[PDB]
Formats: sequence, structure tokens, C-alpha cells
Amino acid sequence: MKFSEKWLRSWANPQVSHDELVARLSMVGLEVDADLPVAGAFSGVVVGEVLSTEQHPDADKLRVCQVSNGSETFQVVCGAPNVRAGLKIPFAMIGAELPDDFKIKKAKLRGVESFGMLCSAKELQISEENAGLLELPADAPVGQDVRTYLELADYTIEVGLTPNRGDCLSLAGLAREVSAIYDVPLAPVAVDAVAAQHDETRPVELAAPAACPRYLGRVIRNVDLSRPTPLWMVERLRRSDIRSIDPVVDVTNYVMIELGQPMHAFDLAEINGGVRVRMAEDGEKLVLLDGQEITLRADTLVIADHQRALAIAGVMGGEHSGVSDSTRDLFLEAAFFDTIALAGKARSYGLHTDSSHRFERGVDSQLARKAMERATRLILDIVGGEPGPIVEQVSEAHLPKVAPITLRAERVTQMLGMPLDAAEIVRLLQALELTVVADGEGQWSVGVPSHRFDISLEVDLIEELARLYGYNRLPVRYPQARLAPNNKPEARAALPLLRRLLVARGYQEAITFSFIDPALFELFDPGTQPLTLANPISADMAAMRSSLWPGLVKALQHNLNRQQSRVRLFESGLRFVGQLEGLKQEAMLAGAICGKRLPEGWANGRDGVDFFDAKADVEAVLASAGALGDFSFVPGEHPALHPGQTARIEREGRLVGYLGALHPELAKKLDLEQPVFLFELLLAEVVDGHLPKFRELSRFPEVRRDLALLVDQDVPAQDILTQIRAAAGEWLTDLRLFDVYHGKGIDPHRKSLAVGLTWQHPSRTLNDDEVNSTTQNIVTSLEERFNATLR
Amino acid sequence: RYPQARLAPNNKPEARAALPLLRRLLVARGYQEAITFSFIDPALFELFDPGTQPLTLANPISADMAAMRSSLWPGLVKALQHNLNRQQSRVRLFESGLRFVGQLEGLKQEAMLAGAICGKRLPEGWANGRDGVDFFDAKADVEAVLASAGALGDFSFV
Amino acid sequence: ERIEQCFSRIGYEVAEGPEVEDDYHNFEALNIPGHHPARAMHDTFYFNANMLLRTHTSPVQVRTMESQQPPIRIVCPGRVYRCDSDLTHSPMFHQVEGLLVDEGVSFADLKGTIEEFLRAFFEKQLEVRFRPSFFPFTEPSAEVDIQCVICQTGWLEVMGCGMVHPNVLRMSNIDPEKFQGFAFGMGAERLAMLRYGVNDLRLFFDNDLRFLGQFR
Amino acid sequence: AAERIDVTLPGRGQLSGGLHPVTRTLERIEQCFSRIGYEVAEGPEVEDDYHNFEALNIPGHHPARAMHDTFYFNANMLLRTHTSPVQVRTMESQQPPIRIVCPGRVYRCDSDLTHSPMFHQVEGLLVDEGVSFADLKGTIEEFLRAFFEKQLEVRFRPSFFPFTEPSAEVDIQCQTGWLEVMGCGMVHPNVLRMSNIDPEKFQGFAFGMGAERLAMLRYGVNDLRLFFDNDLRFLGQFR
Repeated sequence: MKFSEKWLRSWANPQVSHDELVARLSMVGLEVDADLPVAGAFSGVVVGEVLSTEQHPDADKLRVCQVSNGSETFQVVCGAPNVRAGLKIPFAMIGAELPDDFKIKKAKLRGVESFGMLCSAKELQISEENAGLLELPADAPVGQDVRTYLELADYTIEVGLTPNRGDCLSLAGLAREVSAIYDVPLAPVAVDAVAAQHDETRPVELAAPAACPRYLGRVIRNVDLSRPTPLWMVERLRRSDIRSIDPVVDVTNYVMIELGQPMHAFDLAEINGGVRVRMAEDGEKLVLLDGQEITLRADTLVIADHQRALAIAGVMGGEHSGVSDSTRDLFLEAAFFDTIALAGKARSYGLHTDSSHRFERGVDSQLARKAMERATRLILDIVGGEPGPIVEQVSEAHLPKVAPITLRAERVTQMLGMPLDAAEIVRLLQALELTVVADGEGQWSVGVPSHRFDISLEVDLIEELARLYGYNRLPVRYPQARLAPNNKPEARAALPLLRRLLVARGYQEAITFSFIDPALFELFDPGTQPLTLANPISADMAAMRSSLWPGLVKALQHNLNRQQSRVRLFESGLRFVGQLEGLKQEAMLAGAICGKRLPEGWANGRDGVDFFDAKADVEAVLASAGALGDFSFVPGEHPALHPGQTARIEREGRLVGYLGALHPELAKKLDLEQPVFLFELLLAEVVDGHLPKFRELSRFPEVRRDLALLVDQDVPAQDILTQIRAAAGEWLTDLRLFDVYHGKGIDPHRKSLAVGLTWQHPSRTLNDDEVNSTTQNIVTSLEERFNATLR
Repeated sequence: RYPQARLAPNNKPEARAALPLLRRLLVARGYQEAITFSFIDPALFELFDPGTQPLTLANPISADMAAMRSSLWPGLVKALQHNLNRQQSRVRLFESGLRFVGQLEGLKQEAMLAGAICGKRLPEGWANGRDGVDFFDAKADVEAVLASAGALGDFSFV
Repeated sequence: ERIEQCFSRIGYEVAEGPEVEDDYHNFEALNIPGHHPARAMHDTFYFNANMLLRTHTSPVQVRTMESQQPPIRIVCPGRVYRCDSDLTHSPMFHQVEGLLVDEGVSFADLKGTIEEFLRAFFEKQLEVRFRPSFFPFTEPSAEVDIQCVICQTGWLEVMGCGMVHPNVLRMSNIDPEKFQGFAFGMGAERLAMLRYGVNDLRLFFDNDLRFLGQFR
Repeated sequence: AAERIDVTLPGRGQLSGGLHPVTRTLERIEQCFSRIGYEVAEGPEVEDDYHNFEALNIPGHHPARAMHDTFYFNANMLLRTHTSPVQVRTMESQQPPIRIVCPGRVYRCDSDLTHSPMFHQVEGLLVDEGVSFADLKGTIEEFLRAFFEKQLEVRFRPSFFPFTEPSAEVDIQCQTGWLEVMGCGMVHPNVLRMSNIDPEKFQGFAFGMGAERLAMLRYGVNDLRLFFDNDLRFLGQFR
């Protein structure tokens, strides 16, 4: 909602500066988005009248004018194509200071004297019109300052209204606010009734009184549509961002922007047997004034006649029914349309109008009559004609009614944190035109005015009191809390903890989009149907991720393509598994690494990262809540990972996730020339750990024995170690794998595993005989299970 | 009953390396936390702090617990050798606590973070180098701690 | 993390929920009716007629209000999805949304909370301004401004809040006659940009190491 | 042809160490309170007889002040017997409300096998305009439930402390199936009076618990001497 400050001040003048007014507005819930002056500065420019024009005797493109300023006639030479006798135009006198430091001096143009200058809107910075001189009205006052006449000492204010303040979508609504805010007298436009010059009317039928409980119609005969819209109206609309189109639309727009009542005029000739306000029939077709051919639904209210639909009620008029060049007679319309009945209807046909907006947001249900009289006067003054009587069709039972609200002083005090005086409460609410009446001690009954559609509850009243008193003026308190000590279980690896671990372990945290390209999804998750969006932003953002890997791999290559060689990233977030019926939204921790194992340094090995570097990062995360033993890495396969270097991570047979090298075929497809190691973990399976259970320390030394073991190259080292613990006895305190050999020294289908076995008895020393007896039974067990041999 | 409290949101500054944070870093960086007695043997004190008069107790529990520590190093070195003498070869320890500097008139009680390391650089494993820990391994642990609140540049090793 | 800490220190619990929500928890239960323009496909990402990608973290507050009876002190951090994206807006962003429901909660209580949170977060004794605004789920509501101390009138809109609307409580079986409440919301990326001096919102989702490495 | 296959072999490099069981316990206690508005308060380990005794309603002739129980440097300077002097320093520096938790090293002379000459304790304090014994009972009962992660039975028995009145010894279930875990009580008026806090207007409660005691119950530790020995065979059990 944009408006002229001068126009608003003519109704309610707050008696403060422009800056003060623009400040207070945003501070009360009417946020000013823009405050611009209407024109550039200048002095000495007055309304002048061209008395005569002669052809310049020594220059064909020039004219020699005799111009009066109401006090004296001056000779002024002028080259404007539109300069002619009887023209009321801006006359810049000698001495006059025009925009961008332009001083008017005496001139002798081609041997002819000139005592001033005639101006165009551009030269005065009024408009961009430089085609010719600014032709002022025929009735303009000669001698009057052009700034005074054109009311150029003004600003335009743009307010970004909240959907609950549909009442401020007019100068009437906005002026009522200023009067409330500043406790200043409100001087509204006095709208006198226009007496009927004849008795010609058109019948009106309310076939859907629930959607339209009031409709006003008036016949206006023999209108001259060739006649122009006056400057004051054009300027007032222009200052509210409304383009002048034709007198009739300009009036119905002006009335809507002045009072807040959207209005419409039909060519009387186009109305076949009076108005029928009814719901549209399913598949009813209407061509709008813009040419759009709409196919209507039964839930839409239309303004029709006895033959066809004429317009979509409260939103837009039809082509056929509207005003044309042939139009001689009008039929004005001013109505109340129910907000509920109209809600979203314009949008459902892909439409949005100043009328649709206002009716949806709420138009004062009593206003139709005042607006109809206002539009009638303006129409007669602009295009002439003879007014008929007003036809008012109204359904009292369907008219909007808001039950009186009981406001309690205790509740105002409670909510505001401070008590307000009864006189203050009353004065404030009465300014908003609310009907406050005492209802015992510290309680009132308040009635809602016809323009407010947002007030119905006690809280809405308290809101208004808060708003007008001042939000920043209100007290500050900290809420009371009956708090008891509490804490989450000790043995748990929370995500904030796991993140900090990875940071310490040399990782950079990444955040990627949850919606990825379906082709990318398919690469990491083949044959899986992604959860696809109905309205994606683009096609490459249509699939909900089932893994954080695609997004991480992408961020990794984004960096690789940006002169980065060592990329170490991690992300936490949801994966989306399955379709809506059965959809799983599971929190994942994923990581991706490539490049050298260590950063570039004098003391650091130049070796590249491998599977076992990522495995240690995973091991560290799985050990975070003292439950590393509950996890097992088992040889696996994943469509996105290298089948020779893939580990399936499990806890009690349940899947935790995967750890492996990115599949070389996938790297090829993504143009990655480097080995990349990935891991993804179900956080739900990682969080729970175990609380320390103390086991008594022995006062006796530990015994260590080393075993070099030859086994099949393909037998997993974990299976061997598991079988060792199984045979090692109850005293084994530690078992370490310190070397793996696969070379020239032994058979090429075999491997030597160097294991260190540590034992400690809790109550005595261990003898060599028993320790050697244990060692031998461990060996015998490995000879029978994996056909192991000693090196 | 549970007491009533008119509480307001609050938080400590963002750019700060608090001790709980520094501890967890060292844990992640392969350290074991130690807690040693603040009162140490005067002979031990003198070894690490020569010429310095310790703040001595009038009634110590024993003579080897008569001097207030001016450094956490004696206590850490001791815990390190306690383990070394108990079949441990790789000892990585850290402690936080007060140091006591000067006599009662002018006594400074300052919170210190100390660490002590010995043995192989890495634990015994198939994929790990059998190299022993050196000065630059400890330097990295220090560097990591000094970088904790984005102010590593403010520090200089001279 | 920092926002969560300002509240978790004074009895607030961190609340989480699904990113793929239903129109009841996301809209209906938050006093957003069927015809409301926010519900439209121009602003909300949909899967079908009922299932969507959450526009805010407030549905977690609903799930909490349905599961338990007051007191309620929760903070809802998380990824949220808006359709209408450009350069100044991302189709995915993070926000923290708070809720307090107890037997005697005032607007002064909300004002106090917000003012002390912004001072704690921005680590300054900055000036905090409250302006009347509209939200369907809160009444009365406000837009919160802070000075241009952390760099047109030297005021910056940083968060929104308001007193929980009675219908919101009523819908989630909480009696508004007995219980009162306040809610607030703030943009994670917005706050991160003010604090760290980040100009381009697109830097966050690009994950360039030359950018990321600046927050060590 | 991608025969770059490998195993279930342990990862490369260093893994995480751990924290001391006492540090885990201190951290955990602090968290139960810091979540509900309590500030962590710290002070010096070498204190004066005023903050350590006089200000805590312990008079000159009191047996606790003697050299048989307290470590001294001279007549006025000593090693703190409790973390309560931090509460004094707080009460002197500020006016209520006060919600502080005081974790720290404390020193007792009379040591043996069941007692250490150095140990840790957390001591809490709440000072406000309407604090009751019901408030204290509620706080303690909910703290022990949170800490021990069980809905255990909490018993309060009348006891004596010079700085609190009325006072209690707090028991929890598991020879009578009850275990003395902490002490508490309402702050004595003379304590407040001495630190310029009017007892007519302000009331308060204080509590204390042994860090090693709690750590032993939680983790199943038998010997108190294990904590200060720092054996890796012990420490490594709390990773």
C-alpha cells in the first residue's frame, strides 16, 4: 500500500515531521518499505497563460510567445512543438532556480528578446515527459507557484501490510490509524448522497447471499467517455502506483484507494435483464477483460445477468460486460463479498487484483453505500450523466457479526507485565473505533467495528493495547522455572562429541543439499526408486538422498577441481529410505577422504591415504562410548564401493554401515583420477556404549610369547585372532598383530601373521610350562581350523 | 519442592579454548589423563626447580609429601616411571592443575596443563612404523592445543 | 551449537523431528488454514497432497505439545526447505525455533529472553528493538532488531517471535486459560553471516576449503 | 581384473586415550547443575583460616582446625579441607541470587587406606529470597537419580555440620542396603550474616559429595589408592 503523505494528512495530521511519522509507523506494525519525495526542488516557477504565438522571423523551429503570469505579460521565445495560445503551462521567470543548479536569465534568441522560460515535466523533474511543455489544466490559477498547485511538497509512503490489516488498504484505513496512534482528530471526506435525476434501475438478485450479503447497483445514463480524468485524481492514483487508464476505471480505482471499497462499472447495454449474483456452474466459461478464457468451478461466485456470467465476483470483470468506445450508459456496482467465500479463489485461476486482495483481506461490510455515492459524484463531475436511484439488495441473516468480547484488566496486566489505567485502556480501544462498555469491576464488553476482520478474541484486544502503548516501552522480565537437576546417560557417543573427534582427527565438516540429481542417486543407489519431489526447484535437485556420499564425493571433486590435493570431509544428516508409505528418515554420519595420508611437511611421509587410514577414523568413532568390541568389520560389497576393498560394519548382526574405497568405475564416471575412501554410519547404532566396570589389577608380572603364523592369503586376520582368544585361556590380557608378510620368503598363496600374546594371572606368577602348554594348544587349534604352520 | 528460578539466556565467548575441550583433544590425540598429588618430595622439587624455595608444609603426612609443586612435571615423570617399572613401554600422559609459585607473601596459584610422553611414536601394529617418539611428536600435540581457539599465529616457539 | 548452548544452560531441551512432514504438523496445527498462500506449491516443496518438506522447525514443537503436558522448554534446530529460492535465499537452510509453555508466561518474559539471548550470542550489550508483526501461530507477534554494531537506520532484523496463539495450544490439547507460552525463530546462516562477516549465502553449500578452513 | 583386494586388518596409527575416572565424575556432576542455571566456581587450593574456617562457622577451639586434621604452612595459611571457601569468596564478591558448584582438590591430614591426604569434591550453593528444606530435598533427590541414572530410593538422616542448620546425611539403596553418598543442609544464618547476606530476607542450601566416593560406586572401584597411582592397566579401563 503506497500513498501521498499530503493526502493522508488532509484526513489525520499527526503534527510531527515526515521522518517522525515514517519512524512511528514501523514501530506500530505498519512497516514503511519506501519513503520518496514526489519531485525535484525549484523556485520561481508559476502558472502562466499563453496569450498569443507568432512564427519567429529568423528561425522556423521557434515561436515568439506573449505569456501572462496574472500580474504582467512577458515576451518568451519557445521551441516546443505544443506551444500555442490559451495554454496554461509552468512559466519559469527570470531569476528562477530550476533543478541541478539551473538559473533562468534574460535571453536574446536569434535577435528576439525572451523574459523567462516555459517548462516540460522533465526540466522541472516532475516526470520524464520532455516531448514538449507540461500542459496544465484549462482551469489552472495564473500566478500560483507550480509547487503549490501541483502539490510537489510531498512524499510517497509505501507500507508492507500484514494480512490481518486489510482495513489499511485505503487512505481511510491508514488515516484512522494515524488518528489512533497520535490521538489526533480524524477529518474524513464528507460524502453527501447524490439525488436521483431519474427512476431507471436494474433488478438485482442475491442467489448466493452467504457469499454476497450486500450488493448495490446504480444506473448512470448518457456519459461522455471522451472526457479526461482530472489531474488531481491522476496524481493521487499515480502517488499510490495506480496508472491512469480511462475515467470510469480511474474513478472506481480512486474510490477503492480512498475509501477501501473496490467498485466496478458495466456497460448498461451489456446487462440482459438485471444482475444475478450467483455461484458459477461447473464448466462455465468466461473471457476476462484481459482476454484470459477461464473455465469455472461451482465454488466460485460470479456476477451474472439473466443470460450469462459477466465477471468473477470481487476479482475481475469480463470482456463483453465492461466499458468500450460505444458505451453511453453505465451500471455501477459496490458490494460486500464474504472473505471465507473468496479466500484463495483468485489464485486458483492464476489471478490477483487490487479488488481480489481487498475482499479476501476484508472490505468494511457497511461501506458500499458511501462508496456508491462517492463514485456517482465523481463520475458526474468527470464524464457527466444522469444518476438513477440506488438499488440495495441485502441479506441481514448473512451479514458478518462479531460477538462482543469480554476484556479483563487482569489479563492485560498478566500479558504486558504491567497494569494499564482503565481510562488509558478505554481511550486507546475507542480510537480504533471499538465499543468499550464496563461489565463490572476490572472487566469490559467490547464490540468490533465493521472494517476490522482480525479482532474477535481477548488476546487480539490485548495485542492492540500493546501495539499502541509501545512494544519497546513495555517491561522486561525473565520467565520463572521450577528446575530439577538432570543429565543424559554417561555411556553415550552423541553427534557433537563425534564431530569434535573427527575435527581432532584432521577432518573438515561439510553441509550438502538433501535433494540431489536422480542420475547421481542412481550411481550410488542403483535400482532404488528415490523419494522424488512433485515441485523441485530444478531437475538436478529432485531426489531425496539415501546416502550422504553423493553430496560428499561432489564437494570433494569441487575442491579437487580447485587446486586441492588432500580433501578430508565429513557430514551428518538424514537419509531418506523408501517411498512415503514406509519412509525411513535416519540420521547418518558420513566421511570422505583422498590425497596424501599426512599434510605436506619436512617430518611427514609422502605416502597416500589408503583403506586402513579411513578404518582408524571409523575405529575411533566406534570406540567413543567404550563399545568398540560390539562392532565387527566383515568383508562386504556395495554398488558404490570397490568389491575388493569393502567392509560391512555390524553390531549384534544389525547393519551399522559401510567403509570402503569408492568404486573405480564410479570415479571414471565422475572424472576422479584419485583413490577416495568413504564411510557412512547409522548414528542410532553408534550412540549407545557401555559404562566402565572395574576389573582388579594383578600384583604379578605379565608373560608375552610371539607366534609367526603361515595361513592362506585369503583367510581374514580377524578370524585367526578370534580363534586365538578362543584357545588362549582365561589369563590372556592382550593380543596384538604387529606384522603381516606376503613376499619371497614364503609361498605366494600364503601369508605370515606375527602376533604377540600377553598373559597375566590375577593372584600369582605364570610358569613357562603352562604358558608353553597354552601356546601349543592355540597352535594345534589353528592347525586344525586354518591349516596354520609356524615360520 | 524444586526451587523457582527467573533464568536468562547466557553463554561464555565463542573464541576460547576451555580446559574440558583441551582434555578431549589430547584424548583424541592418544593421551591418558593422570591426577598426581600437589605435594611432592623436596628433593624431587629441587631437581626440576633448582634454587627455588618450595612452599613447605608445617605438618606434612610424610617427608616425601612436604613441598607444594611449582610444576606438574615431577609428578608426571614419576607416574611415567611407575608404569615403565610395571612392564609399560609406551607412556603418554597429561595432567591439569595448580602450580604454587613463591612464599605465602606473594604466592601465585596458576592453573597448568602438562604432558609427558615416551616409547614408540605409534602403538604396536601391522601398519605402524616402529620409530620411537621424538621432540616433534610432542610439538604437534602442543601445536594442536595452541590452535584450539583459532590463535596459533599468536604463539612462537623460540 | 552456540544458540543451543544459550538455552540448554537454563533448562531448555534440544528437540528434533523429521524433515519430511505432513500438512497437519507443518501447517494446520500451527494455525495455517487450507487457503493460506504459504501452503501453495510456489513456497512449499511437496511429495503428494499431505506429505511435504518442512518450511520451518515449528512442527517439532507440535509433536512435543502432543506428546507431553507443560512445562515445555525446547529448542528446535534443523534443516528447513523453502521453494522460492534466488541469490539472497537458499532452497535449504537451517533455523533454531524455541518454545516455552508454563503457567504464568508474559510478553515481558519473552522480551527478556530474546534480549538476553542476542546479547549472549553476539557477546555485546547491544540495543534490542521489538516491532509489531504478524504470524498465524503467535499473537501478539514481533520482528526483532539489533544495532549495526556487528556491521537504513542502523537496525537489523535478526529474529521473529511472539506469544503462542490460544488456538495453537487448544489444538494440541493445552488449556490456554491455565497455560501461556512464547515462541521464537532465527536463521542459522543469517546469524553466521553477521557474526563471521560472510557476504554470499552460497558459500555455505559450496564447501570450498578456502572458505571452510577460515572457521578452524 | 581389480585384484587390489585386502582384509579386516586393524586401522593405521594412533587411537584415543582417555580421561581419569574422577574427571568423568566431576564433569558429570557439574552437568546435572550447569543445565539448570548453576555456574562452575573455582578458587585457590592454599587458603586462609578465615575463608576455610571462621567464615564457615568453625570457631578457634574446633577440633577440625587442629594440625591432626588440617595441613598448615603457618598460623593463618593452610591447604583447604573443603571447597566451601570458594562459596565464601562468591558470597563476599556478589549479592543473591547465587547458584554455584565448586569442584576441586581438597586436603585432609588424617589419611590411611580408606582415606587419601588429597581428594576431590563438588560443593554446591543456592542463595535466594524463598529457599526451603523441601527445595533442598527435591534438588538432592533429583541429582542422585540423574547421576546414578536410576529412580533409586533417597533417604535423609539428621546430622551436624557447623556451616549448615538443619543438616542431613543422604543415603541411596544397594549392610542395611543403604549407602551414605552426600551431605547437605540449609545455610546457617551466621554464615550468611558474616558474608553480608541478610538471613531475614535470604535463605540458602548447600551440599557436598566426594568425587572418588561417587566414582567408586559408579565404576566398581575397590581401592581408593588406584586413583593417584595412575597405572595404565587401571586408567585404560575408563576409555
